Amino acid sequence: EIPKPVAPAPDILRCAYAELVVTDLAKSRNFYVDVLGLHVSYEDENQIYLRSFEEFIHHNLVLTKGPVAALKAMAFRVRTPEDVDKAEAYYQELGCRTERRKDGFVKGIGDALRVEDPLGFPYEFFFETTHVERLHMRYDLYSAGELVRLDHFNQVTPDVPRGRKYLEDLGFRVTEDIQDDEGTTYAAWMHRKGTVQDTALTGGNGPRLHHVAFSTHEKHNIIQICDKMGALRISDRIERGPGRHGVSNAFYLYILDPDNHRIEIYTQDYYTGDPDNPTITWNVHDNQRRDWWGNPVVPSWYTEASKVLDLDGNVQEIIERTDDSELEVTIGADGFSFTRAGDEDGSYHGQASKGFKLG
Amino acid sequence: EIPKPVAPAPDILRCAYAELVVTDLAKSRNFYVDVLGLHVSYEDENQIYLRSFEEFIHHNLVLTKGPVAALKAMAFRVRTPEDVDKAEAYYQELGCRTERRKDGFVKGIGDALRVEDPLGFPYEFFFETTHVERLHMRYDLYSAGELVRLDHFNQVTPDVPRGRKYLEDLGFRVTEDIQDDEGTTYAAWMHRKGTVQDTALTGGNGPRLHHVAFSTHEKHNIIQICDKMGALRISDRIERGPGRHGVSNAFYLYILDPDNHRIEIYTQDYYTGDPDNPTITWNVHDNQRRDWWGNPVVPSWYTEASKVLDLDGNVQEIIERTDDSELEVTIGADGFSFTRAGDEDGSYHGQASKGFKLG
Amino acid sequence: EIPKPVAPAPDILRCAYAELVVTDLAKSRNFYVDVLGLHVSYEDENQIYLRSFEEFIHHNLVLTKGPVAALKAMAFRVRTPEDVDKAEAYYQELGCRTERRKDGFVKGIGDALRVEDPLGFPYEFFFETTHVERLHMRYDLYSAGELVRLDHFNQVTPDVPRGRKYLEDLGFRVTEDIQDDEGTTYAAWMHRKGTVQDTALTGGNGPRLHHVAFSTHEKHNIIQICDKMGALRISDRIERGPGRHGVSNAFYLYILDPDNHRIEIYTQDYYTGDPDNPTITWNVHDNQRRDWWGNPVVPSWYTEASKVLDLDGNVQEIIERTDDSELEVTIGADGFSFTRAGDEDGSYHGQASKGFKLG
Amino acid sequence: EIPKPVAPAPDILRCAYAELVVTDLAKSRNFYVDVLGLHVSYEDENQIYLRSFEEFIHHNLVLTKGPVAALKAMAFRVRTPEDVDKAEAYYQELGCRTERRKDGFVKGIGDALRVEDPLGFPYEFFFETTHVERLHMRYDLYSAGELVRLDHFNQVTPDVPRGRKYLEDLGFRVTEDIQDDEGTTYAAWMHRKGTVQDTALTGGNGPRLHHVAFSTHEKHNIIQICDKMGALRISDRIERGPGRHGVSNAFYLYILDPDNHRIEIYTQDYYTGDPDNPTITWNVHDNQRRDWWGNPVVPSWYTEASKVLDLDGNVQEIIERTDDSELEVTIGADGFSFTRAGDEDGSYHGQASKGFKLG
Ligand SMILES: [Ca+2]
Ligand SMILES: [Cl-]
Ligand SMILES: [Cl-]
Ligand SMILES: [Cl-]
Ligand SMILES: [Cl-]
Ligand SMILES: [Fe+2]
Ligand SMILES: [Fe+2]
Ligand SMILES: [Fe+2]
Ligand SMILES: [Fe+2]
Repeated sequence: EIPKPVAPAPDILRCAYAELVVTDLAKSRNFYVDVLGLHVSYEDENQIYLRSFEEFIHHNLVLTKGPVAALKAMAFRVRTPEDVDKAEAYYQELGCRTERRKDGFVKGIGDALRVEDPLGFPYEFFFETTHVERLHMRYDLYSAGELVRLDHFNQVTPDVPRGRKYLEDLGFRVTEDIQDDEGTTYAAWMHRKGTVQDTALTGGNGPRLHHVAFSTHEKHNIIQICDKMGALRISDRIERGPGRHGVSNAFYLYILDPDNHRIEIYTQDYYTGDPDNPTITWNVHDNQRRDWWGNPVVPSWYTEASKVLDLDGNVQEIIERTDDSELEVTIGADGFSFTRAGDEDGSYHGQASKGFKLG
Repeated sequence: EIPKPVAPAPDILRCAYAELVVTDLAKSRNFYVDVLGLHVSYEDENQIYLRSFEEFIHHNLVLTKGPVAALKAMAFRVRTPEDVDKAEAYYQELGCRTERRKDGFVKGIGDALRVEDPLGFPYEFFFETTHVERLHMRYDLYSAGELVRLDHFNQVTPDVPRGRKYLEDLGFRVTEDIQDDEGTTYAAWMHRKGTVQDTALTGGNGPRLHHVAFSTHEKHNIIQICDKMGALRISDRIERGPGRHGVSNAFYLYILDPDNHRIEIYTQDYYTGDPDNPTITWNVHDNQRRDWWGNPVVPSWYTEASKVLDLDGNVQEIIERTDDSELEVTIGADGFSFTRAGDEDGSYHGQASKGFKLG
Repeated sequence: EIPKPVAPAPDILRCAYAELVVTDLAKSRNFYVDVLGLHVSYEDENQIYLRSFEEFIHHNLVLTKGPVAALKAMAFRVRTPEDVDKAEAYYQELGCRTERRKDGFVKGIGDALRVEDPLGFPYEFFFETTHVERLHMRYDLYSAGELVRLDHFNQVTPDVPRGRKYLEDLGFRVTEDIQDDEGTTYAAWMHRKGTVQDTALTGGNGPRLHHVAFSTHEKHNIIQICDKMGALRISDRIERGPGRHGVSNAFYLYILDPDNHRIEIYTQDYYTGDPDNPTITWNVHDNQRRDWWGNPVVPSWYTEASKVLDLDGNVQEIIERTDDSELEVTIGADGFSFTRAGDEDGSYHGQASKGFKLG
Repeated sequence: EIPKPVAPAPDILRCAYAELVVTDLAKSRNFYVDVLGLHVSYEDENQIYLRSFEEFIHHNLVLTKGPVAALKAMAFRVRTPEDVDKAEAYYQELGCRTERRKDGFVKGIGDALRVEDPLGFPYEFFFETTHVERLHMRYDLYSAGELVRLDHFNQVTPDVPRGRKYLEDLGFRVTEDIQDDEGTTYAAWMHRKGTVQDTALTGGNGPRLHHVAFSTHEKHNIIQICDKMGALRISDRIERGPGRHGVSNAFYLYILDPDNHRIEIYTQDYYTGDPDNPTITWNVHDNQRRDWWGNPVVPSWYTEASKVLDLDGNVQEIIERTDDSELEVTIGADGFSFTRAGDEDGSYHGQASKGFKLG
């Protein structure tokens, strides 16, 4: 268990950006700029800094050339400069490795703290950032698939309750989760900014980064991303979807960048800012929990995720999940799922929905 | 080969309605009226007559109670009264059984001809029909999932080229087809009204009715049907989709009625009314041909379809397809599909796309 | 009265393209290509040939540099080469000037007939056209405002019944019209291809070209055009809309090109292809007939329209309308409109709706 | 000036509900339930309690039968029970009349404080509320025009800077405003929940309630409300729109209920939750500030608004604005607006845009 520090948690506003290590910067640029239409805040031969349509901070995504594709940092903005000091004292009390840079780790960020957190993830906390032109009314630039906000991160970790408790002490509030009747937790979603999630935990071998999620305005914008990928003959890089989520109620799509980093496109979840916001727990065997329409969850969604780096830039050792596997209990040979709880009609045993088994 | 008659083909306007035999009229009403929102033109203890939002003829769908669920008639409207006589002479020349009723077979249709066509399907030709209130601006009635038009039928038949030639002689023009490089045709689409299809042929054991398709205005209307089916906890009745088709370029969904009759929801195909409209041939191994995003085609889509009746009300005998199976050559154990022609990367050998095998 | 020829009418398929004379080819290119996203089939120093997303014929719009901005030709495609001969015989019997060129008047059109028609309009009829890449699945090119089809023309002419009879003899079928209770006709809509219109007549001084209309897939595509024009700070070139039409039921927008040629953007009218398609007549004083939401029709919509050329390239003389003016009887100082017939509440006397008078 | 209390401000979460007095409860029910599709949380012969699709608190709107149509209370939810005490001490220090009811003023609200605030408005502050079924995934109940959240209030007050400072002291942060070069403020928008606004100030005679605003998911949902009002032949109750706002960037519509209370329908503004969220100031003469497409602002929008009640149920005296009138300076006889600053082309002098003058 991870103890609650005496020191106050930093006041976290929201997820703000991710730094991803990529192996071929030009191929990654093609994906994020030419395919997905993100906006360049800065670039050179080593890095590309990208932002969404409605953003005013310097960036939502930094692509950094390196030898091994991995998550380098997932960054949260905090409310005040003093909250960076609070973050440092908090993670020091947790016994975590920290590194403080008064002029930032990446361009367009000022005083910043990076930590190897108790779950092995590289978190950054910062307040100071260079403001840029907010493009929210630049409809002369608007793409049919425009990505308008950074919405959330999702992390793979082996013990979800342990991670959940730690994030709760850090001020995140749980909105939704997936459990079974004999007390296993498979996933949890948690927020600071008044949407369903700023980060989320997926049970599995970790630390690994499951995905980074961007929003669109409308569902048709997500459809267009799929259509464009078909036209570019890269439909093999559409991993899963499009769909409606059960958990979060958002319309969604998962796609894979050139290094296999997973990107979710997302829209139209609900407001969670009231302190008594009702939590929702789904049963793991409910075949509408992940895709509301009952479409099968592609197996790579459960098995594949990105490496994460420590503060020296080396890959973090993976620790194996010992709790039950969501894949195995739902779509594996001994798994099952239901459409209506207790009804054999519309249930699936030893395979996925819609007539498929695992390949 | 089916010969071209000397007698002139009737001038067919469009698909107009289907008559489906259903086993439980109330259960069927719940699906088509309460779930899908079709508009009742007439009903009694034996039949329900339904129409789409923009229709002015009496109905697009007749549900008739009977002992064995089946297609009873797929009806095409012809341009003039005299075209019903032309239809009769044409099919008599073809050696087909015909039945003429001056006051119709169903309510709201006048003089009508039903035939057992050379592929064993029950076709109706009529001109006369009772006009009803066209609901096209009745936005006080408009559903978030509103079905606005009848679009097409799709027929399963064992020998696609044989059927195609017959339909071309009858005046349908082929818009798209699926073939391989070994001379096999797997499917064809053909039209009279200015859209991709009024009917279509899917290779398989037949005669069977694959589906009846209705249009929506927009893609979000199809999304809503999925969402509603999730809320009603009948997502098991979503067979396949939603998706973007390769062939037709339409956004689509396939759902199953209480008797397992398959309904497609469809929008935003293209204009085909010019007589030299370019005919598009897709390769059967192209994994973007059916779902442009590369999502796998559910196996029941290839195997399951509705019985059809002869003019005596008895089920037509099924003739087995001897040409290659689209399922087998694409997603079966010796199948193959590609994302990019000539690229091993993004190809699938002996399984479906997105990580699945046949259940 | 324009007499009905003995000679048969050519079988007209659809509206196909317009040739507009523009004064500054680069400024016009910026509007049609950069702002509106139409696709270039061919260009040089004198002409730009443009097509919509789903078109396979060579072009839908030819911009020709010249001294006076005007319609040079409105072109309809006919069913067969022999229909060009029929068109020549038909217009010769009407006593109209004709000009036939076996190799066309513009690039990408073959054997073509241009005529000075009985209403003074430069019509072209052609069958032969160079096929080009149909861009209907080129979602890598798809704009958030994508124009997908050419839909119709709209002509200003002083005597609507006279023009209507002539177009009916030519094979166009009236779908909707606007009249009053004193026997005046203000406008009529008429089709060949099975949508509400291929051309339309607006009562007014003429011959003048009121607009050319292009379709989008969805309503949000029309909204985007507005949004983009706001971002480009050219909202002054949004003339009227966006709205829902009463007549046609289509979602719409009117914008102005650099020479003040009016372009409509249009979507989601209804099917008219049955020969007994019900006609709809609106009263001119019904304030939902042009904008279903009751928004006022901007006065320039009634007063402004483009010059048209004769076959020698000179502007056609304008003949004044003597029938009552739709502007005057609805929104002028002695005008009237209603929301509900017979109800003083929601009616407008001597002013437009929503609190406005004419500027 | 309204001095800042030494007592701490209550921690306000968001706008939560309005209580409107209506004169004919059944007619009001028709509008809000049958036309707009709001969901009933409770009703009797005197009151109707309504909520939006995604709400979990008891209601977002209370309709109360009474003799004079008016705003009875605009309610904000506070973070904790203790914040109701804080509100009481805060307004007592300001010298305002307050009333505390430990069991609430309306059903489904617990301990609540109502105040006659320094601008004459009846504010309520509460924490405790009865949770109800959150309908966010009840797609079986979803309307084509579904209202999904309560978004904001908008208040008419004569001195915008005076009101702005008072609301800033209360914790609201300004996101956008409208000013001129002479230093007049015409309007300001301010938030607690991390959208553009929870309440807003429009310069004018007050206190009056300008509107209550509900969100939709998508722009097409707003279009449907218009279309439905057309079909119900109540387009005269569409006051203004639909449009895109400049200020807020939201897609919008204004409609009028049976007592002329104005309701805005709204979607797709941007995130404001960072503490240094950039504040946007628009010039009053910018014709894209209110409608981004330059459509004219209906004069009733500037002149008409609802009465508000004091705590005895009597109408508050209305104080006239002495600062310049936005109507007069933009669309009145001595007003002007521009499309591009400094360009006479696309400017309007002594009249509105798009060819209209004041009726
Ligand atoms: Ca082969
Ligand atoms: Cl999921
Ligand atoms: Cl398909
Ligand atoms: Cl109009
Ligand atoms: Cl506004
Ligand atoms: Fe996610
Ligand atoms: Fe189909
Ligand atoms: Fe038009
Ligand atoms: Fe507002």
